[PDB]
Amino acid sequence: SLLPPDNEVRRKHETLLLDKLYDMGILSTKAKLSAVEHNVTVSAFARRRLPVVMTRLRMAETVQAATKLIEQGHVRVGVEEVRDPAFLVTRNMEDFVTWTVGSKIKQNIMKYRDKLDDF
Amino acid sequence: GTPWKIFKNTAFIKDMFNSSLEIAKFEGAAIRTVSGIRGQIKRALSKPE
Amino acid sequence: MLRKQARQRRDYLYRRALLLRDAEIAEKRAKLRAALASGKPLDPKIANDKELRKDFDYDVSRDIAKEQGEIDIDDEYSELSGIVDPRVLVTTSRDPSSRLMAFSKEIRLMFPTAIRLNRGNLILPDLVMSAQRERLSDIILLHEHRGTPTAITISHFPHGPTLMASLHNVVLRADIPKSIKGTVSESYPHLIFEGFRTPLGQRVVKILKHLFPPRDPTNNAKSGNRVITFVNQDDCIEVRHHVYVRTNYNSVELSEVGPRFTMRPFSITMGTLENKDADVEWHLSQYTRTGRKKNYF
Amino acid sequence: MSSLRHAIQRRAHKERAQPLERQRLGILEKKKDYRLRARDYKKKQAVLKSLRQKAAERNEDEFYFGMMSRKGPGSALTRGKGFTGTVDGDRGNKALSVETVRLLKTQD
Amino acid sequence: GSQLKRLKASLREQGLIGPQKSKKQKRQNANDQKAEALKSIREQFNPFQFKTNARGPKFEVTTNVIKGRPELSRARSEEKRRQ
Amino acid sequence: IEELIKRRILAGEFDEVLRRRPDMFGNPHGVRRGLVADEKLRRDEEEIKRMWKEISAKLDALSSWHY
RNA sequence: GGAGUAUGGUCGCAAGGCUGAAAAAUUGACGGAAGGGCACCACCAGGGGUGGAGCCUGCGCGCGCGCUACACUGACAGAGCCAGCGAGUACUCCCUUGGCCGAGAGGCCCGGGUAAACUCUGUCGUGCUGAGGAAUCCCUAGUAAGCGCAAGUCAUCAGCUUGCGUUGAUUACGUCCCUGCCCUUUGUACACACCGCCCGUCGCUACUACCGAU
Repeated sequence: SLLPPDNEVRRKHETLLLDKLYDMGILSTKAKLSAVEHNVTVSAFARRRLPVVMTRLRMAETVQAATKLIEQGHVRVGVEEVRDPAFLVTRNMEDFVTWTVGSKIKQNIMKYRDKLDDF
Repeated sequence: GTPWKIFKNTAFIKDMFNSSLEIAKFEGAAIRTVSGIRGQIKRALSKPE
Repeated sequence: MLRKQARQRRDYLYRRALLLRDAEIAEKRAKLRAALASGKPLDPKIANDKELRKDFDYDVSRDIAKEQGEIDIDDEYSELSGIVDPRVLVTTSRDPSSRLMAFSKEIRLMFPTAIRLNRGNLILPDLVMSAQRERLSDIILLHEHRGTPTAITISHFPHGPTLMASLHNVVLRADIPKSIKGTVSESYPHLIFEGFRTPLGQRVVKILKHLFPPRDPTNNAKSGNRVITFVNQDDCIEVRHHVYVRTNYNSVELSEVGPRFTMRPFSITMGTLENKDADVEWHLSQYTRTGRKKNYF
Repeated sequence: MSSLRHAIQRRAHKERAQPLERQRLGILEKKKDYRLRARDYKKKQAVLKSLRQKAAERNEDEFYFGMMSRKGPGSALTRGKGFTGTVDGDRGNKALSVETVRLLKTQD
Repeated sequence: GSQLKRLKASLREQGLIGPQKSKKQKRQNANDQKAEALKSIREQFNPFQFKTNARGPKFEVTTNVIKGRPELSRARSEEKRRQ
Repeated sequence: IEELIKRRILAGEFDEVLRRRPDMFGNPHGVRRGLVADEKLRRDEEEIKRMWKEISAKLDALSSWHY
């Protein structure tokens, strides 16, 4: 912001910082530097960690119990399993982080919703 | 008139006219039920004249 | 995929509501910035909201750059506007009839990057699925009444806005024998638009003119053989498709080759074809008091 | 104003009534009746709407804990003919094990 | 063929789009019609001034095609409905 | 309407989409890819370049490289 | 009082007719030959409409577009066995003979005008009891076509629109030969590799000199 408003490099990095953080999900818009200033926050980081965002996608009831699940290891990302409960889920990966292969959890879900394929 | 059948929006109406001719004169007619629903007459219905 | 498109589309909605709040703000911010250059005094609330002044000092550059036209607004079109070629499919209704199928062939020809598709036995939810698994620009329907088309239904995919319009005054391609008509050129036609003077007019022109390929920009005003027109009066946009040869720097001759439409758009939804539970943006309001007096577009 | 009006000005209109050769079809709906209909219909359609909201944006993969402890909807094939997608809340009875049934039957 | 090609070749036949000639070609031409040619060409290659069937005749009969004009027809009629 | 078209095609303008290049944003001059005070401002500018490079390293590297 | 914002009215200009309807070009105008890419508006294998008769919306008596009929893929009797979409306190085809109880306005009662399909079992057998020319137009995978069921969504649409499900083939799936349409012969990236100055008629420009008036 200290840079004078009319500059090319200012314009380029306003856009760059904004769209990059937005693709890291920590924001909510992509057009306001004041929002970067008094909005970008370690709390927003934590709410883009892994267990918090699996509560948001509704994997599990409370983010404590979500931590317990992903520590036992039912929670996959992409194609890998994940143990590190700080695997910062960027916005392109919130759509993917799902349940693992041989999970008693996934079979429980299929039990309740009555399709429980044993194959 | 008085409605003959009633679908969701489009309603047929029967006992208002004596001919398709009279209707197609009153094409696009600004019609209005008592309850205050507005509406429009659009085509004469063919099988009961 | 499917969780992804649900993700992005709702994020578009929520960011719109965000833009509502912040543009209500920037209205005030606008008056501050103008005053600095002008030295004309200002509203005292604007003079003394402190977070506003500091936030000005951060967020100047957006306002001046928008004044410059340096950026195009956040849009379901601005992501991929003139970069990549929009491919478009045209489909008929469920059980088509033959004259309708010929007319659909005609408007496939008018577009240059299209395919037609026999609809056949296909749930329209799964036709939307075919869309979001072949990354189309645009689905397009047709509905006939009795041999004569009545309505088209433009959707912009992956998730964009949909126009839905009646048609009238249609002529086919196929009322003229092939001894006089002929195969029409698949060249990238120009587009012209006359009389769209609402912001809603610019919405509908946006959803129209992002159908066609990008022209190459070097000599486009000089080259080119084929011109498509959209003109509008009494919110009945009339569209013709013409082909031309330039006989002089002072004279030119046109030939009329496409189907002649008038369509009047009666549903514009930021929301695709299946989602009947979506947010409409302008519907055609008969039955009201002065829905006949006023016009949009 | 209100003091610039006659009493016969202040007088009322009465609503007409259904033609007596037509009382078969119920009352003659006027604006009171209409709006009460549309009140209820707007409300119930908005509730349907918010429901389809939740069903479309439904994550295919959630997991609470009632799922281990309730009895689900299932589907047409699962329950078969007594299927309505609502889920069963036990009225409050339970399988009585033997000794209790004995004491009860003794009292009986 | 295409509308475009048939119009280009008809106009080159009509000499109104042919290449910029010389003075000598101008002298030869001045040394050695097109109005009605152009008017008929226009009426043709904007065929939607009128209706025809696409089929041609259900029965050939030999003894010695525009089918009427929607635009002039509805125009004349609207003038009468005015008057 | 034929009149309007005539006017525009003579006075050639269309409201067409064009083919804007994908690399205006990063190659604002569009070089060919083959053979070929103000000091205070320049120092601050290269400075912000350095800050940005380091943060983007940390940003990709934090995000675990999906970006 | 000041600052804005509107709103209307006033005022001045714009508001004096050698005149009587129907270019730019060192960059341009137009071809041609070769070579590529494509397309059920191209080739090729087939399929399928309409076009024959009746019905009628539409469009301009003509014209198609939809609906019906037309027989071996038959008719009658049984047996069995399958869908998906739909829930607004809301839904009706008549209109009429009589009579009931209705001082009168009505309400009665009696008369008259969750599937087709498919499989199996058995009975009889081409019997006005005739599947649509030349043309033309469309179609390459849950597609052609068949079959019903529902809804009736502010534009259109019940003389029908639109959905959902049901059964589901043949036939090419290649080639630019015909028809065409587009694009190369400039640029936009360099290694190996290869290619190796396309062609025509005019325009515009600089210069050169010629010809003939003033």
